[PDB]
Amino acid sequence: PGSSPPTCKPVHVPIQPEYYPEAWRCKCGNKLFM
Amino acid sequence: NEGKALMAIKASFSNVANMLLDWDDVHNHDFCSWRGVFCDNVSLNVVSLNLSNLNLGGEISSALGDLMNLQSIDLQGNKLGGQIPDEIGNCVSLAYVDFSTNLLFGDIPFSISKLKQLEFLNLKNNQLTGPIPATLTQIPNLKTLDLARNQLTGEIPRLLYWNEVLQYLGLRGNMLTGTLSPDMCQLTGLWYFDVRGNNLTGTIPESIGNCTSFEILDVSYNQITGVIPYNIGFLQVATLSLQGNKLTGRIPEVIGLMQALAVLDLSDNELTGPIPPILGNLSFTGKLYLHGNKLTGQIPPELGNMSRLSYLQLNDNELVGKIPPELGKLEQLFELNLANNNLVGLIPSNISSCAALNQFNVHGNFLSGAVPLEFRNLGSLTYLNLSSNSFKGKIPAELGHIINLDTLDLSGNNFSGSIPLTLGDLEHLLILNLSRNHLNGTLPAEFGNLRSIQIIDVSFNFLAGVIPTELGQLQNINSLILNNNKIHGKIPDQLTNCFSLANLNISFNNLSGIIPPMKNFTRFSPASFFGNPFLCGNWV
Repeated sequence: PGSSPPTCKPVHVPIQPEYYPEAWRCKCGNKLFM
Repeated sequence: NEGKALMAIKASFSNVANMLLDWDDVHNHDFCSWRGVFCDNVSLNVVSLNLSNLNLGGEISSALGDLMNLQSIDLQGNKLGGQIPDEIGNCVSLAYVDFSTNLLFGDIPFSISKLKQLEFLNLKNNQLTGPIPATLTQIPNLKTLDLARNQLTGEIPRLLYWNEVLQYLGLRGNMLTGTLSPDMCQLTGLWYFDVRGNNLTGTIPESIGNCTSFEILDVSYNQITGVIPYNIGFLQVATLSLQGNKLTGRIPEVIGLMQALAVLDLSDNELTGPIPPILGNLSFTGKLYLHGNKLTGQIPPELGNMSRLSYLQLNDNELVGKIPPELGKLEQLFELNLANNNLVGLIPSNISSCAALNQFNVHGNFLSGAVPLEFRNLGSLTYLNLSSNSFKGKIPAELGHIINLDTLDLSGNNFSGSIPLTLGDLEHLLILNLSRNHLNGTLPAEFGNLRSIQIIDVSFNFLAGVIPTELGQLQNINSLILNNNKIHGKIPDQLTNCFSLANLNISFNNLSGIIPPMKNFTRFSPASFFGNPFLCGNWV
């Protein structure tokens, strides 16, 4: 019963389709994301 | 011969003759070099078609049915019209369909079912009517279905919920009745469930917790009722948006253990009961929105433990108690909205430790005591609303060096003492409301330096001295309200040069002289100046 964030350096990002809904995506210093 | 269908496609189109780089059956019989139409290396037939965002403003011609090797069609952003012709159900090779940001109406054809290879269907931003055709779970390859911002009707097809593949389900904005079915947790690959802005009824299914595959769950702004189930605490959701529904009951404590939450929104609901202190352990969440509810209790200091929280909104509730100083631990806090509650006590001196703090809104409560000066350490403070409270003591002069202030609302209080001269140095200030207070002293003149000011209100105070003559400098001011003060002297003529000033009220003073009528100052004659005895005009 619970939840916890991921471990790829992790971050949370808006995805633009009011505000933006944010999802978990891991980027290091490099501007990538996975 | 697919060129023929491309021509008929070109025929019933917008006045594209402009940008469609040469489609023609006159000379060029090579339709794999034409703008926006791609052919594959092998058989030289159309595979991908990108006409995105050209404003081609036509209808989708029927000849689309003749393009067989067609895999992908992007007609996005072309201001296109008509309905989607039924004959699209011909090209079974079709895979990607983006009709985004067009103007298409009418039912989605049933022939859409005949496209086995179709895995991406985006129809967002259109005028399409009809229901969601139940013949869409017949397509086995479908991963992404975006129908958001349309006008579709009828319930959500029950069979669709049984799809392991589906990933993005966006129904946001239609008028879809029906209820959330528990079968919702049989979508094992979906990571974005978006039913917002529908006419949906029903309850939260109790099996909602068995949906660990969900990252964003947005059910906001529907007529959904019921309590928030315990199972909600198993969700791996990054964003959980429950705001603007009719959910009753309390806030389940088990959401405390839901640290995958980035944004938790429960606002505008009918939830009651206290704020659960356990919420102190979701230290990765950024937005906490709890406003508009019937919540009671105090503000638990454990919210100071949410390190990565930037927006706290608790307004429009029934909370009580002092403001806890542990919010001073919130070094990443941006917006603090505590409005329309029943809080009492002081503003803590340890709250001036959140540098990044744009807006601070405590209007409509019962706070007491003076104003702490360490507000001078909030340099990024753009919004300060303290209205309708019992604040005492002078206006700290230090409120003038918060240079980017855009709005400063101190009305409805018991403020005393003369007005700080240092209030002159807010160039970016627009709205200064000091009304309904107890201010001593006279009216300071540095009010001429508010270049961008739109609205000045010092009404219902004890100000004295003459109406300052510099007040004609403000070009952006549309409202000047100085009712119920002891201001004497005459009315300066320079009050005419306020171009934007269409709303004025200087009644109820000892004002003397005439009404200067340089410009059209006859619109504000009768009512605006009523209460002054020594003013030249026809009234008592």
